[PDB]
Parts: sequence; C-alpha cells; structure tokens
Amino acid sequence: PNVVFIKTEDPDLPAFYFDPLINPISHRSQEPLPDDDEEFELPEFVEPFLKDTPLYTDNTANG
Amino acid sequence: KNSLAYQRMSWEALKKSINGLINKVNISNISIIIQELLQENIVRGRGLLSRSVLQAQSASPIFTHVYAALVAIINSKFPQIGELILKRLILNFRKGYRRNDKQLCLTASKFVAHLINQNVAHEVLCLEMLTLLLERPTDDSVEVAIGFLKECGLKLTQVSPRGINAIFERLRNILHESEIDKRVQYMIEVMFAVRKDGFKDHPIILEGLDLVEEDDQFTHMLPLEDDYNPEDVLNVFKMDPNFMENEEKYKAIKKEILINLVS
Repeated sequence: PNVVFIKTEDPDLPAFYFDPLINPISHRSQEPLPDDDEEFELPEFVEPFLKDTPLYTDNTANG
Repeated sequence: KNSLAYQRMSWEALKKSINGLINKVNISNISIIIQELLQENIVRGRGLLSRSVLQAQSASPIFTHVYAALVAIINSKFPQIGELILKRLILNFRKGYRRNDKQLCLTASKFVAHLINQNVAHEVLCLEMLTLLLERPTDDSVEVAIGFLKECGLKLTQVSPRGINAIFERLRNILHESEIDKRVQYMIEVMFAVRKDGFKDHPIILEGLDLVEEDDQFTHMLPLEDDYNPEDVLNVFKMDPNFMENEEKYKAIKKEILINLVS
C-alpha cells in the first residue's frame, strides 16, 4: 500500500493540518439521533481523557 | 462670466474626450486611451476620470481591464487619486452589499478585483469582503466569491491561503451541513475547481494594461464599512478664483509626467 506521507517544511504550521497537496473532501440523508435534551445529561467530573494534554507539541511533527 | 464659461466648456470637452476614450478602449490600443487621458486635466479631472472608469467597469466587463489600467495610472500619478478610487470602490462594494442586488454587487466585486489586480487597492479589504461573503450563506454571495476567486486566484495564492482554506471549509459545510441546491452545489464545485487550479487560465495579473509602475503607485487600505470619501467634488467644475494658478500647476504636472558540406 502506498505511503501517502506529507512532508512539512516550515515548523510554524501545526502538526495536524490540512495540506494543500491533499484533495478536499467536499462532503455534501438523516441520522438516527436521539431526542434533543429528553434525558441523559452527563454527570460531574467526567471529561475526555486527555483534555489537559495539548493536541500537539513541537516534537510531534519530528516524531 | 467668460472665464467660468470657458472653464465649463473645457471641462465638458475633457468629459467628452474621457467618454470617447472609455468607449473606444482596447487592450492592444491602450496608448491612445493613455494619450487621451493625458490630453485633458489629470488632477482637476481626476474625479470625472474615476466616474468614467467606474461607468466603463459597470457597463461592460471587457472595459474593466481598461478601467483598472486607468486606476493604476491615476494611482501611479498620485497616491491621493488612487486612494480616492479605492475608497469609491469600497463604498460601491458596501452599497452593493447593503442594497441586496446581485448584479450591482457582482459588478462592484469585479471592479474591486480589477483594482486589487492593478495594484491600486489593498487586498485586506477584499479579503474581508470575501470573508463576509463566505460567512453569509447565499447563492449570489457564493457566485460573487467564485468570480473574485477566478479574477484574483494568483493574488489569493500570493496573499493568504488560510482564507482559501476557510472558504473551502465553509463550502464543505454549506454542501452538507447547510442547505445546498443544485446551483449551490455547482457554485461549490466551481469554487473547489478555482481553489484547486489556482486560476491558472485567468490569473490576477493582466497583460496589455499594466503600464503603470508599482514603485510610484501606492496601496490604500480603505474599508467598505468605514466612512470612505468618494472625492466627487472635483468631478464637477467650479468657478475657482485661482484657476490660472491651478491651470499652471496642471500644465507643470503634465509636463513633468509627460566547409560543413564536404565533411
């Protein structure tokens, strides 16, 4: 399988970033969603796991 | 008096020569238009020349390049005339946005793209107008943004690609998350093709009209929402008591600006 790996040049860009070399998705028929605010509010002290952790550091693109 | 009547007749002859130059404007024959612009008063009739250039840009799309060439020549002659032309273009773009007319806003966007393409107006106001057109979901706004992208894809690539990425994200969200018809999907596909090609067939820089040097020309950041001055007071002639000194200054400004076969 073809390694579609994008080489970044400048470090000013974020590590996760939509490159212009990638073709755009251009996404353009209903989903089985639950009722809006009928029940199930989240309890206290639940969160995404790494909320305090940043998404990317300076070493992420180099790694 | 006789002096005011002579000044009014000279202003009418200058306006008639400007209208004859704008009507007979050609891409290969822009030197005759430049000589007709230099024959009349360029400083005293700068507002009349800007009004004639705006009328030629609004009347036909083929004369928009000649109007951009005249605006670039006026900006290279003096930065105040180019700043007044950019402020008038920004006020026309704001009037076309507020009036909710598709054709007037399309003509104002084409004139703004021609003025930014002629290095006479700043691209920050055009980028803000493109961001305002992208933030408002409409078919006419998307068509005006696609026309501005097809007019100045080279300028958008040389200025900022983050605005193009935001426009692509807004078009993707318009196609799925917002309501998109067949014409809206066609406009989104045209915007995607303009962003992918980068307007290589029709670039921002236009040949045969760019006869004004960019070193003597200045760029003015005149916003559309700001109180832009059209500078139309100098378009109509007035009985100046110091009109002889103004005529001498205009004459001085026009003088300064001009064997093996055997082997």
